Amino acid sequence: SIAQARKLVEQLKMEANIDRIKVSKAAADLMAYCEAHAKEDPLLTPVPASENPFRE
Amino acid sequence: DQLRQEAEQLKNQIRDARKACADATLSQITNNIDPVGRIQMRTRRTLRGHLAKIYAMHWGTDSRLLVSASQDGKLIIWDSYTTNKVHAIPLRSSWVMTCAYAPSGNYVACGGLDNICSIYNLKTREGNVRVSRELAGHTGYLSCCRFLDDNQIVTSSGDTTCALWDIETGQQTTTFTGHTGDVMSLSLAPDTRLFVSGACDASAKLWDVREGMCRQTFTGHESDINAICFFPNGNAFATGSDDATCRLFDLRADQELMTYSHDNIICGITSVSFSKSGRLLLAGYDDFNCNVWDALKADRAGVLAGHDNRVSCLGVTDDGMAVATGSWDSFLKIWN
Amino acid sequence: LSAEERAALERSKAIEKNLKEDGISAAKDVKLLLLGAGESGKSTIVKQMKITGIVETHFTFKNLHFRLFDVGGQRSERKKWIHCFEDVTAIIFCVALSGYDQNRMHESLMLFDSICNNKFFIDTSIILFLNKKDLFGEKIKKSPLTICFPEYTGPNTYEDAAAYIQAQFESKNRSPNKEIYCHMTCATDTNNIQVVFDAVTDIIIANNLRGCGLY
Amino acid sequence: YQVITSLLLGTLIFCAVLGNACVVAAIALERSLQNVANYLIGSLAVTDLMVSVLVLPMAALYQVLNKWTLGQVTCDLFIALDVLCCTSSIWHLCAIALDRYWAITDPIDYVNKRTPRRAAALISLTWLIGFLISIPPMLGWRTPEDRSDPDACTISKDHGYTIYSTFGAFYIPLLLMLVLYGRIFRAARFRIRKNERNAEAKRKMALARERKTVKTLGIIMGTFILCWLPFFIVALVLPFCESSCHMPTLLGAIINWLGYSNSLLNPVIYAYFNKDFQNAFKKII
Ligand SMILES: C/C=C\C/C=C\C/C=C/C/C=C/CCCC(=O)O[C@H](COC(=O)CCCCCCCCCCCCC)COP(=O)(O)O[C@H]1[C@H](O)[C@@H](O)[C@H](OP(=O)(O)O)[C@@H](O)[C@H]1O
Ligand SMILES: CC(C)CCC[C@@H](C)[C@H]1CC[C@H]2[C@@H]3CC=C4C[C@@H](O)CC[C@]4(C)[C@H]3CC[C@]12C
Ligand SMILES: CC(C)CCC[C@@H](C)[C@H]1CC[C@H]2[C@@H]3CC=C4C[C@@H](O)CC[C@]4(C)[C@H]3CC[C@]12C
Ligand SMILES: O=C1CC2(CCCC2)CC(=O)N1CCCCN1CCN(c2ncccn2)CC1
Repeated sequence: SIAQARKLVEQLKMEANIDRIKVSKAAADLMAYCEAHAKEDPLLTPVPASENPFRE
Repeated sequence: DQLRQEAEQLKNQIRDARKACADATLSQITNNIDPVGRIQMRTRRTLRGHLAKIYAMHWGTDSRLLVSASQDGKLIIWDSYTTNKVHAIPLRSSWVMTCAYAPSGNYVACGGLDNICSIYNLKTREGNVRVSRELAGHTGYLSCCRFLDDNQIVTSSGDTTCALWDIETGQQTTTFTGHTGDVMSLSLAPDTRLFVSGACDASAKLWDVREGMCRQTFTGHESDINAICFFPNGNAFATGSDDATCRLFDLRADQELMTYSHDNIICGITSVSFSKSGRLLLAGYDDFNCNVWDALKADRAGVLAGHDNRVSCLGVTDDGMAVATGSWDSFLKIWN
Repeated sequence: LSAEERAALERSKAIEKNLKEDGISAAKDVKLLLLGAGESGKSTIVKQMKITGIVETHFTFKNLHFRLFDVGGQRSERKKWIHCFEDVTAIIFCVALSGYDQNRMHESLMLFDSICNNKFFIDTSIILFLNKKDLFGEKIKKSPLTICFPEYTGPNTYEDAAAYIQAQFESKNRSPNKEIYCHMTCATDTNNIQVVFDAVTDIIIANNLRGCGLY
Repeated sequence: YQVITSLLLGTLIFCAVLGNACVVAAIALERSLQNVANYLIGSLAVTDLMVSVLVLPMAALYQVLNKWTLGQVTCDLFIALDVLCCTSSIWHLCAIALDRYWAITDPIDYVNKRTPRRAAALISLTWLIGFLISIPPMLGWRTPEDRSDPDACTISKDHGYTIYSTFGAFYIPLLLMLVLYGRIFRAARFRIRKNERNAEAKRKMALARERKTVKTLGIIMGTFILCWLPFFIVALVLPFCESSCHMPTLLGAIINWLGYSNSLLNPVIYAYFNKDFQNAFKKII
């Protein structure tokens, strides 16, 4: 039981001592990837029936 | 001992640290974005031939071939373009819960209530599919399996552990411990150096394949997690639970970003997946339906109704052309 | 109509033919789910019908194929795999009568209530098997049943005490279209596989009567 | 008068063709409804659709105009097409009884021997007997003076053909069904009759199940007998006792159309009442 408790403390310590960025930057980089690749999304922008392989 | 109070201290420190990093909600930053609008998708193909409930599927790397596993002890490989059947592999045990496709297209895997992951050689010199390797060592039912490459595979089971195997020898090289309950899902990163797992302890964990240690732990849900999926960027992932809600977590910010819930939905989520650009979040539900979500808005943009029973599996092609949904009524459906 | 694409449709038609044949013979067998405590006497019954995940045993008895699944070796959350057996014909449950003293019986009673109230098993019939009838006899001769059940009152005898426990198990059922076929296991007779055959025959007639509208 | 009669008979035809067709549709669409039981119900619905589209409209014509303005050749064709489908519809009702009887009393044959080949074999014998009943009076079995009044269209009244048609179309079917559905009743009662509050709830349920078992068999047999028996007594008595047996036209028309109404009533009894068909209909609409 003491061994298990020690393991838990050690793990939590490792997970606590990491570097975290601000949610603002994280949210901006998600929005930026989403915006940047919007032209290559067939489900987002319906594809001409000529280029659609599951109909023609 | 005093270790319980030391752990409590560290828990509280972590919560305080993440609160400091929170300065603005995803919603505020993405408010200006014009809505995506209504999405109308329509069944293009319907694949028939399974005589029992379908529990899993996985697309090929060429976006044309796919594999499905069903309770009638059959592993069928389809041709979604022409609805042709390419292979039909008979399983030794009909209690199968997961299936995979190698990134090369040379192997398939399956597993289930029998605590074994079985690998099948598709393209051989005799044209007949035979079981190449059976990997044993797990104590509970096998929940998920993903091909890391043509030689390595990552599995998760109900013994609260995940493992990395070496197919050529058959012994697990690394074991990932720390989860408290059954591990139900798994998702590999695009670079295949990290992966995430969702368990019944209502927690997701990030693992390092090479080192075999837990880097980060995410806990926002209120019940067991049934599905998990990386954002295409590789810096975020989405979770689906029995709480009838989905949640998006970010690795660098190390906290939850947005929640996808509706008061009209009370059924749990079985599977989730993203689109090619990451702008759409498709989730299967127990109310016989699949709901399209706007990942940057938390607003529904369409419904893929058409299945008579519970949608158990779901997958989007590598090139993003089509989405395939399988269900308990023994029917596959490609939507596009 | 290309040569290559015709070859593909031929291979597909051959595959569809074997799938149809396998599905015909896979509906002629009776599936059963074997439940109960790890130690409740399941070993003896399994032995009678064969004279670390799911153990399967199958047998033929009077032109009827039976498929028995034992899930005793699956030590996980039951809610995460119990829906795989939604379509079993009946459930076989084993209870140790002797283990009112060693309580094992309280655990068994709790398991019985859960499986008989699952949304997936609203209409599935249960074939109860009360094992170790004789050992129970010796036990109650000395130690009274009241140690397990304070509400029990009556003469401590083999007939009275056993009938009490049977009724306590039967009470849990709160549904029509569902019957509990109890049997105190006749020692090393084939009678044990004739209580499964008679119970299975009775739950096929009742299903057919419901379809016409006569039940 | 012509208007009223043409409207009421027209409504009957429209309703019959509607109902019958919806049953065939539901079976073809849904995959839940594709067992051997519903292959004998769908065949009965098809046979009663054929009755409703071919025979019923031309029988309504003859009622209104009170004359057969289509010639003698057309008369003999539509008489032979009236005896075929009506006889096929009565033997379909005994094929559903023989399937139910085999299902109830032999539960191992139900498991490992019941195939659609059986459904198909039964459907073929119903139509075979129809032809064997319908074909004789074209090739023989015809009194010389029968084809007389060019303004009438009546079946042959030969004493021998009367016995043949009546006994092979209605009387043998009736007895067969009574035997089989009495045996089914006995089997059902035997199955039904094999914590004081809990015990009383069991007794209540038993009594209610011994009432549903009588209502059902009452509905079926009462519908069949009340629809077809009055016609076939008249069709057997009149040919023999020619004189002193004048048949009122109104009562004859009533019994004839009451016999036709069984094609309307069959889909209601056999299809619209069971739960699965209702669920499929709700799913479709
Ligand atoms: C004095 C004391 C006591 C006696 C007094 C009173 C009680 C009894 C009176 C006498 C009975 C008369 C007829 C009763 C019918 C009746 O109650 O019907 C019920 C109610 O459904 C609807 O109302 C809905 C049905 C809708 C039908 C379709 C309508 C349109 C038809 C035209 C078709 C063209 C347009 C679509 C449903 O059926 P049910 O209660 O009669 O019970 C059974 C039925 O008898 C079995 O036949 C049937 O088996 P099946 O043979 O496979 O079909 C069973 O599944 C079950 O339904
Ligand atoms: C248009 C024509 C064909 C309608 C025919 C009506 C039929 C179906 C009616 C007339 C008399 C009825 C029966 C009268 C008496 C009883 C007893 C009761 O405890 C159960 C219902 C039962 C057995 C009825 C069943 C339905 C019945 C047979
Ligand atoms: C099954 C349920 C809906 C009842 C069916 C009632 C049927 C048999 C009724 C409805 C309208 C009726 C018709 C109305 C008008 C006439 C004219 C009269 O000279 C009797 C014959 C005839 C042509 C009737 C025959 C019987 C008839 C067709
Ligand atoms: O005779 C004619 C002529 C027509 C038929 C269509 C065009 C002209 C008009 C018409 O109403 N009838 C039939 C009278 C109604 C009674 N039917 C019932 C079915 N039949 C039958 N079935 C089995 C055994 C014996 N007979 C024939 C008699």
